Amino acid sequence: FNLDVDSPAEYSGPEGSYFGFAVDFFVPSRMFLLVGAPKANTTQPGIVEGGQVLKCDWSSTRRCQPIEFDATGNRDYAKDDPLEFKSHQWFGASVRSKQDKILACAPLYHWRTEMKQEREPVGTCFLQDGTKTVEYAPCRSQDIDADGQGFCQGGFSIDFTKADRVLLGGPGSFYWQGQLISDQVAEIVSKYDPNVYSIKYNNQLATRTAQAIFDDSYLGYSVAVGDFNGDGIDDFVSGVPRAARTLGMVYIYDGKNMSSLYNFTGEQMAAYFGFSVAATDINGDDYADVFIGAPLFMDRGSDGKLQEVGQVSVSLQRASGDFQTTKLNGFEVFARFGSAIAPLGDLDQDGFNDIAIAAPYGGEDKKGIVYIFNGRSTGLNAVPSQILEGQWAARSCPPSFGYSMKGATDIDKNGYPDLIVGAFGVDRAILYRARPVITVNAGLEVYPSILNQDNKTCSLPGTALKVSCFNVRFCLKADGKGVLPRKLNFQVELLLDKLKGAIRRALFLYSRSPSHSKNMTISRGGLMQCEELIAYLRDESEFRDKLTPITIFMEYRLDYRTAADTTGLQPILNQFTPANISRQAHILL
Amino acid sequence: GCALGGAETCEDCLLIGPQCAWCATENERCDTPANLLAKGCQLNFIENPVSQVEILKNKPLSVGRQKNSSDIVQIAPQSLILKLRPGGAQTLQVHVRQTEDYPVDLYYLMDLSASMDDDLNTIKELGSRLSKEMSKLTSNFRLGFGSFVEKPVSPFVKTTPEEIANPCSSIPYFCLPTFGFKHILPLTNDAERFNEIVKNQKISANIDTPEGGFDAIMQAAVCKEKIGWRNDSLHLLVFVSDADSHFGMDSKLAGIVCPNDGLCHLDSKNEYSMSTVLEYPTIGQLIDKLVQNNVLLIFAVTQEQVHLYENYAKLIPGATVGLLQKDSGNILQLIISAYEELRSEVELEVLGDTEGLNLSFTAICNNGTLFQHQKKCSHMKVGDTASFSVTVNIPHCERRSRHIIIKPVGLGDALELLVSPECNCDCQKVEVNSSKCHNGNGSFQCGVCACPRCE
Amino acid sequence: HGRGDLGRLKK
Ligand SMILES: *[C@@H]1O[C@H](CO)[C@@H](O[C@@H]2O[C@H](CO)[C@@H](O[C@@H]3O[C@H](CO[C@H]4O[C@H](CO)[C@@H](O)[C@H](O[C@H]5O[C@H](CO)[C@@H](O)[C@H](O)[C@@H]5O)[C@@H]4O)[C@@H](O)[C@H](O[C@H]4O[C@H](CO)[C@@H](O)[C@H](O)[C@@H]4O)[C@@H]3O)[C@H](O)[C@H]2NC(C)=O)[C@H](O)[C@H]1NC(C)=O
Ligand SMILES: *[C@@H]1O[C@H](CO)[C@@H](O[C@@H]2O[C@H](CO)[C@@H](O[C@@H]3O[C@H](CO)[C@@H](O)[C@H](O)[C@@H]3O)[C@H](O)[C@H]2NC(C)=O)[C@H](O)[C@H]1NC(C)=O
Ligand SMILES: *[C@@H]1O[C@H](CO)[C@@H](O[C@@H]2O[C@H](CO)[C@@H](O)[C@H](O)[C@H]2NC(C)=O)[C@H](O)[C@H]1NC(C)=O
Ligand SMILES: *[C@@H]1O[C@H](CO)[C@@H](O[C@@H]2O[C@H](CO)[C@@H](O)[C@H](O)[C@H]2NC(C)=O)[C@H](O)[C@H]1NC(C)=O
Ligand SMILES: *[C@@H]1O[C@H](CO)[C@@H](O)[C@H](O)[C@H]1NC(C)=O
Ligand SMILES: *[C@@H]1O[C@H](CO)[C@@H](O)[C@H](O)[C@H]1NC(C)=O
Ligand SMILES: *[C@@H]1O[C@H](CO)[C@@H](O)[C@H](O)[C@H]1NC(C)=O
Ligand SMILES: *[C@@H]1O[C@H](CO)[C@@H](O)[C@H](O)[C@H]1NC(C)=O
Ligand SMILES: *[C@@H]1O[C@H](CO)[C@@H](O)[C@H](O)[C@H]1NC(C)=O
Ligand SMILES: [Ca+2]
Ligand SMILES: [Ca+2]
Ligand SMILES: [Ca+2]
Ligand SMILES: [Ca+2]
Ligand SMILES: [Ca+2]
Ligand SMILES: [Ca+2]
Ligand SMILES: [Mg+2]
Repeated sequence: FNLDVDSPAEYSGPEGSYFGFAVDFFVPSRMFLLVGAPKANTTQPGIVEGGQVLKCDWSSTRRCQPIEFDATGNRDYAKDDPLEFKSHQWFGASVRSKQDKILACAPLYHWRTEMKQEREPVGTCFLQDGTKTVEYAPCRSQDIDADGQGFCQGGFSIDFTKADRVLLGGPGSFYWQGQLISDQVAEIVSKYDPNVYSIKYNNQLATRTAQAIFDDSYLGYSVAVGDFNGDGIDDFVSGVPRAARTLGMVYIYDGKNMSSLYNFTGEQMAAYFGFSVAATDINGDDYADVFIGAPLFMDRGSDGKLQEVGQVSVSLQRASGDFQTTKLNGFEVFARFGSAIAPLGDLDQDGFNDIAIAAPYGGEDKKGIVYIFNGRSTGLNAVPSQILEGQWAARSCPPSFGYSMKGATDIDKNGYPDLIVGAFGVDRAILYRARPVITVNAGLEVYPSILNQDNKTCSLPGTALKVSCFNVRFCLKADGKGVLPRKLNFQVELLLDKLKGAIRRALFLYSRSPSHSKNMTISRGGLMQCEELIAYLRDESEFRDKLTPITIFMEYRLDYRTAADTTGLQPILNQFTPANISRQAHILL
Repeated sequence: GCALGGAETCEDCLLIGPQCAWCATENERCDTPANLLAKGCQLNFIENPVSQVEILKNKPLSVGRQKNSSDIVQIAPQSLILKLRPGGAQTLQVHVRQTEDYPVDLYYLMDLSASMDDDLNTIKELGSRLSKEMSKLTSNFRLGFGSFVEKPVSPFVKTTPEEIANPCSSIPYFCLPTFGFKHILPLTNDAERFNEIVKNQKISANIDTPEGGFDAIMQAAVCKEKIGWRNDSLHLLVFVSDADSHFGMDSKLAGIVCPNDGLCHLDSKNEYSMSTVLEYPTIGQLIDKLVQNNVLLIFAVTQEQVHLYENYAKLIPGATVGLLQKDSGNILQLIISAYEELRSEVELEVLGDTEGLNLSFTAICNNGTLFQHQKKCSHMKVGDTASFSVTVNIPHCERRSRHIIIKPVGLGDALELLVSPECNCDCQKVEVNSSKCHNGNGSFQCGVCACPRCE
Repeated sequence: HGRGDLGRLKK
């Protein structure tokens, strides 16, 4: 709810280059945005639309700069016999970064067999650590053709573990059974040899070829990491969307020996259960939870008709090994809710991690929608706390706002994690920054709350006639986490006998008026600021309503303009918290 | 009850319940009518906007083979206005009957993958054989032809020069280069023309076993003028394949990430021109278009695919599955069986603005027995009538009316439904500054003064 | 009946 939508950062690339098909962060003491543009033309000799990954600077000016992973054209196997085909290889179709490492891949990279003259899409990746850049093509082996790893398209999906191991997905291996390949980043760079096109890594973990019944399953279509057997080692989660006769499945493998741990299964044919997966602890128990997207899921309405709205399953990992699974349905028809699922970290810093789910083809004019969901003790809050809208109309591809996104990185040192959203159909990427969250404890006391009309204590200035009076005291205290100012300026309103066109039975002593405005400067972290005030009852003869309770209403708001930071990022009040409170007083009978 | 509401406005009285009534007299005024007349209310002043139906066009169901097509009536009634009080439901009695003799359109959509070579030799004279049998069951039978293989892109297809020119160059065997979907023959009465088209077909090939049928199905359903679907006739789309199907985002492997638009993309050559541009359609997209174009989908698939396509068919209204032999020897019997199957099945479908609306169905099939939560009838002799009780309810008072269509699946005849909400009173049609409320200190409406007058 | 679209012809 605290994402800044007024002035988000808009990055753009060459038109038709699908700038924003894949996004991530880069944190080496400077900060950067990583954007994939798999259809981007490069200066590589003879290579048309090889694709590139751009490093965009967030600081000051908005400049994306291409990262040179590979400047060379097609290597030759022999004289007049090209070894590879880098044209239209979709390099930058998937980008993943960890500290000083940047991993980008080309899923549609094809290469020549070293036996005969073929053109097999084994896929290839480039890994860049600081200065050294190496190639990584684990499917480019002696196991050729569709029966082997020839059509693997390695790097279709990728991820890092917490112990610097790479997880790579290849949906085409073994007649499209798919495959997960995992290598330690140290062996990838160390065993790298530019004269060897099929490099053997000693510590490699890989799924093996299975029976023919498992063909056309697309394992490795999407990937995610997290611990699921409590041994500290990130385990491998992967969507297998065509498995179980297009019911779709999700496989979990142990991250030490590639042994099978757990399975999830779709509940509808061709819903593409497993299109996207994510793993993050959503209920603050330090047990990673599984999020599985099924964008083509059809739900029945009150009218009984099917409608394609998409579905995400939320599976909470119990200590008992099981999963407590719930399901979250999309909101718009054909919007394909659940196409992308991004863990946000603790977006609002309330102690529970949050997550974003996109419907890239929703909203007016198919401009894309992103939904923000907050975690809590009982799991994920099913109702979104913020709706992110695409602003850019379509010309041929739809905009696909939300088709890729990345969160969980505090790029502005504001104490809150921010969010990148890609929209490749309009060649754009957008950075949404999280606003600081102010928790306010407001108070309102009315004493005495039972009013004797016959008492008349407080004298009123100018008349000898005394009136029945009581005290109205309102308190204000605030604090927040991260970077927010110290001094918070509040504007507070009080209205007596609020639910009264009808006559006001209670007025403030000094103003003789039912309404009172007051500016209140409070300090974050600091003690509670109060102001007491005297109100009085009208004379008994002035009104016929004695039964109805006189409600004292207190409303407060903040100066967002003045609380802003040097970057213009204005704080926001915490949600669930009332920007007003009410207390009622009664007249004696 | 209807009391304790608030008795503020007659309009708000109707909101708390469909059984509630208001007495707009100065003679908790909101209460049930049985109570109101006895409490001391008047006959002409009790305002009850009760839910009701108004039959507009209710022609009796025609039966017994009619030569004049415009006299054919297969659903009754045909036009209705449904005035619904919010909360007060209403049950519609819909009757459906199939006519003996009725035009049938058949579009033969065949997989032309390398596994389908032996099938082709047997279908060389399917046309004359199919139209000969169908001539008995209907007087207007029309057949058309289309073929498919796969999106001609990597990785679904090998992309070396030799493999592109001949994708069976590895066997070595002669096949045509892979193509997405070709619409060869527009629906015609000439069955002999269909035969000749088959003998000229040539087999393709590709790599992966599932194929790009859904691309073809979508195009066949949507392209009405090109394919030649008659307006008031059964639209039969026979899908012949021995393989699974690609759907949706399978094309991401090929770098195709723009969703299917469900539009017609048949060029000057009647070929699908977006085969390499758009994604495979989704089941939800196919359902949407098949229903809109009233196309009944028949899955003639081999044993290994039967169970898979059965599950698909359960999501697609009007869809059925026939067990095709390895050499397609039984395609005649499958088509006839399927036709006769739809010829006895009656499914209701509810189209239009039905979102946020409560709908329930009970089916009165065969002997008279009632099926709860069902809008489908089976085992019916052609001529037998199927009656359905469609219960419609508006949950909350709406602003504008709803256009709804109830129709049998596959048949052209339909039941138009104009559902208009009634949430307002007659009394609110209000005297501003009336002399009834102390020299015009307030307005008078619904028996109550809105400034208990300002005296 | 075989592995791939060329299964029958390969056999
Ligand atoms: C989640 O869901 C997935 C998907 O189902 C599950 O993964 C599957 O698990 C099952 C059970 O472990 C696997 O079945 C096993 O398959 C292997 C295959 O071995 C292969 O490689 C051998 C060479 O190393 C090769 O010899 C094998 O060939 C044999 O099989 C073919 C079949 O036609 C036959 O023709 C040959 O002659 C060979 O006989 C094969 O290519 C197999 O080795 C396993 O054998 C076990 O089971 C038998 C049962 O009798 C037993 O005798 C053995 O001693 C051994 O215990 C077993 O059949 C399947 O392959 C997995 N599929 C995938 C895609 O990974 C996963 O388990 C689920 N997880 C959870 C937690 O539920
Ligand atoms: C008649 O009206 C007067 C005026 O409102 C009432 O006097 C009020 O008395 C209360 C209680 O002594 C005072 O409020 C507070 O008391 C609490 C303890 O409950 C104490 O902790 C507070 O910090 C504060 O002292 C209040 O100041 C006082 N009002 C004024 C204007 O001085 C009186 O009680 C009424 N009499 C009857 C019979 O109701
Ligand atoms: C793969 O690694 C896991 C984790 O290291 C192994 O899990 C152990 O399984 C044994 C019984 O098989 C238990 O007694 C241990 O407590 C488990 N350890 C942990 C950390 O969970 C698993 O056995 C390994 N499997 C293979 C085939 O190597
Ligand atoms: C005072 O704050 C309350 C919330 O504490 C406001 O209540 C809102 O009521 C509407 C009714 O349609 C809901 O849709 C909102 O969601 C409520 N707000 C919240 C934050 O939940 C109330 O309107 C406020 N009163 C005034 C006078 O501003
Ligand atoms: C890259 O250059 C080629 C040159 O033929 C052009 O056709 C293509 O459109 C260019 N790509 C982009 C994304 O502009
Ligand atoms: C409170 O201060 C703001 C500016 O800080 C001013 O605009 C406003 O009028 C002040 N409120 C009152 C009641 O004077
Ligand atoms: C009030 O009700 C009585 C019947 O009890 C009827 O005779 C009379 O005409 C009514 N008065 C008005 C003003 O309608
Ligand atoms: C069918 O009958 C109707 C009414 O009986 C008539 O108006 C119509 O002309 C007839 N059909 C044809 C083709 O003449
Ligand atoms: C066919 O029917 C549709 C809908 O019933 C109608 O809009 C269209 O005009 C008709 N066309 C012809 C040629 O009858
Ligand atoms: Ca682990
Ligand atoms: Ca958890
Ligand atoms: Ca949170
Ligand atoms: Ca931030
Ligand atoms: Ca065959
Ligand atoms: Ca295929
Ligand atoms: Mg085939």
